[PDB]
Amino acid sequence: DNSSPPAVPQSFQVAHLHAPTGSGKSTKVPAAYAAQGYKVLVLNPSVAATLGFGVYMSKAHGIDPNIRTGVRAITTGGPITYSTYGKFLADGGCSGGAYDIIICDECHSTDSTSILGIGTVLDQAETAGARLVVLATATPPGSVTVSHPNIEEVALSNTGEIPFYGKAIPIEVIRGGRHLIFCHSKKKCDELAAKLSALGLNAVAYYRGLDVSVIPTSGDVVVVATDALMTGYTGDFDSVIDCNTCVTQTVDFSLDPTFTIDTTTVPQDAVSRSQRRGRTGRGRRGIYRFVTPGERPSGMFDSSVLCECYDAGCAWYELTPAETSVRLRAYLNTPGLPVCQDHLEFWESVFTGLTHIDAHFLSQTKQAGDNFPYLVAYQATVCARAQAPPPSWDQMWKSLTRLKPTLLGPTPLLYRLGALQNEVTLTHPITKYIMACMSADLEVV
Ligand SMILES: Cn1cc(CC(=O)O)c2ccccc21
Ligand SMILES: [Cl-]
Ligand code: NA
Repeated sequence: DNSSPPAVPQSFQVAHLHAPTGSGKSTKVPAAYAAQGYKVLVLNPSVAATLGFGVYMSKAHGIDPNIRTGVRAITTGGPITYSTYGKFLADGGCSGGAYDIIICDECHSTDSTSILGIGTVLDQAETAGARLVVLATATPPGSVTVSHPNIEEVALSNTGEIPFYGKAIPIEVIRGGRHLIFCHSKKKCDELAAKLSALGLNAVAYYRGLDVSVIPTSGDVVVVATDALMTGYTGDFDSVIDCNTCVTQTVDFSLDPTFTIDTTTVPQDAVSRSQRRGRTGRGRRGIYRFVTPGERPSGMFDSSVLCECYDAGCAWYELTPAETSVRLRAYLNTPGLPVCQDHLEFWESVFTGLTHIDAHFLSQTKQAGDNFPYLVAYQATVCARAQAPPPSWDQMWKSLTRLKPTLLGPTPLLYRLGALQNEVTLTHPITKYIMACMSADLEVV
């Protein structure tokens, strides 16, 4: 069992800590390490969680930790430091020998910043003079949704008036009471909520960019929502009905001309299933209805996230693709972490050829906070240098707006990051370069 905090070893060691959120793993455990005289770094994917550790440690233990985020760093000179993974990377990683112990919290996290952060720690900690790296999570990879004592789970059949993701919902099952239906998209939420209204039911849609008050506090209601609800709203429900699908970023080696990165419908994993289910069964018995028995277990992520790491290396952290590969290699080689196809050589080769980006476009896409700032600005750079329009006039291609009256002809398409709305040419040298990266890799070709 990995349920107890590791003892500090005499020389270097990587260990796992599996413990629930709030249980002490991010707070009590580093406090106890510091009471022993060690300097402790705690990394977390969230700015909010990171600040919150500081508030807990101060008020509960009279410990004022250092707190480091992209906005600002607060330094007390104390032995414990909380940082986001992003700020840690921006600070140069293990500029040791600063810390004796590094706790990678929520180490199941599969956002690109966490992955690159954790790989950085694993590649650098020992050389930086650390004695211990703790990979801590409340949700170890390979986790599956487990039975809940207060929630009755009932599969959907094909019997029912309301068509729902290949199955049916009987109306009797949502007439009277308060029910929550998860749909994968805002459009499905609008379609279903309209349909239910027409059937005489009290239904209302909820998603990103609507007020929480549009959900009534009392009364029979059927709420039709996306995962936006969970951040979100607080009340619980008589039942949850889950479409068991979600929208996520995926790469497709679509060869038109190269690859496509976009949001795609995919099977839901154990974490999503557990979270959606958990909106019923609070304080009384709940009901969970599902389209499909799950799941993907947790802890698998898409090759597009590896791409995103190389992107971030080049955009934010002044890392060459070769440097990024070293860090990601340490991550992939460490057992017990999230897993993904080994596309390191491929993605490295691609970014290696993306030379002479325009600095001003890159600062614009960075400041704008859109995904893949490096690839978006590189496409924009290619567009401007060819006096050609962007793939579309989506907000993505914002930096080219001032130049719009002088951009014309087909887009020299490098790859696809969203919908295509202009004529394309595939003659650009970089396009050819990226196609060759694909052909030169047996895992991708
Ligand atoms: C991409 N990215 C995320 C973070 C996390 C944070 O906001 O602390 C970050 C920090 C500094 C530089 C870049 C960063
Ligand atoms: Cl904790
Ligand atoms: Na109504």
